[PDB]
Formats: sequence, structure tokens, C-alpha cells
Amino acid sequence: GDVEKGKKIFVQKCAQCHTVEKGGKHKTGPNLHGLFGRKTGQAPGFSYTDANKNKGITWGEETLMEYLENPKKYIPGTKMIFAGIKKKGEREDLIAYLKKATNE
Ligand code: HEC
Repeated sequence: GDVEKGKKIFVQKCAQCHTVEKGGKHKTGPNLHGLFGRKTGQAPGFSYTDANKNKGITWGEETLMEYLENPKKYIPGTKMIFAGIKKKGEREDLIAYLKKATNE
């Protein structure tokens, strides 16, 4: 994906509930720094639902592509409010941005 396009999607659709920078605060949702290669429910100090703590997948490009299409279908019982991104390319652009931003 295209990182600049991703950054725009992040600002518009995610930044209202999430930070990405190292040591960024938890907001409504967890700070996402270090997500890639991590199991569900491991942002330090955030209080997750049982649903997301116990989903038991590792985050990465493929699992984010599925989750972001429809979060509640992927993690029934999640408290994240987000319908989903239908378009494959927009999911790829957002994921490429996150892969950069959450590891910088
Ligand atoms: C925009 C498309 C995004 C992206 C990329 C993510 N979200 Fe959220 N998020 C919110 C809350 C309250 C949670 C906790 C859920 C729970 O405990 O049930 C989440 C969780 C996530 C994750 C999982 C993180 C993990 O460590 O397992 C991921 C990858 C994630 N989000 C990405 C809250 C919100 C919002 C509040 C209205 C909105 C909007 C979004 N999230 C949007 C996004």
C-alpha cells in the first residue's frame, strides 16, 4: 500500500480513538505502537474486553486485512466502534502506514 494514503485514512478513521507513536497515550482505544507481531490484547496498560484479550491471533498484515474489513465479525464482543473498510486497496494503504508508524 501507499503510506501517505494510509496516513490520511488513519487520521480520518482511527486517530479519534488511537495513537500510534511510541509512548502515546491510550485514548478510547489502545495505543497501537508495537502491534505488529503481537498477540491480541497486549498494549501495556490498556483494559481490553475479554473478547479481544482472548481472540488469540497474532497481528500482522493478513489478520489486520481481515479485522479491518469488519471488526465485530472478527472479534465478536469487541468494544471498538468501527463498521469496517470495504475496499481492499484502502485497507492495504492503511496497513502499510501502520506498519511504519507503529514501529518508528
Ligand atoms: C481505524 C480503521 C482503526 C484502526 C486501525 C483500529 N481501530 Fe480500534 N479500538 C478501539 C477500542 C475501544 C479498542 C479495544 C477493543 C476491545 O478491548 O474490545 C480497539 C482495538 C483495536 C485493535 C486491537 C488492538 C490489540 O492490542 O489487540 C486494533 C488493531 C485497532 N483497534 C485498530 C476503539 C476504536 C475507535 C473508537 C470509536 C475507532 C474509531 C477505532 N478504534 C478505529 C480503529
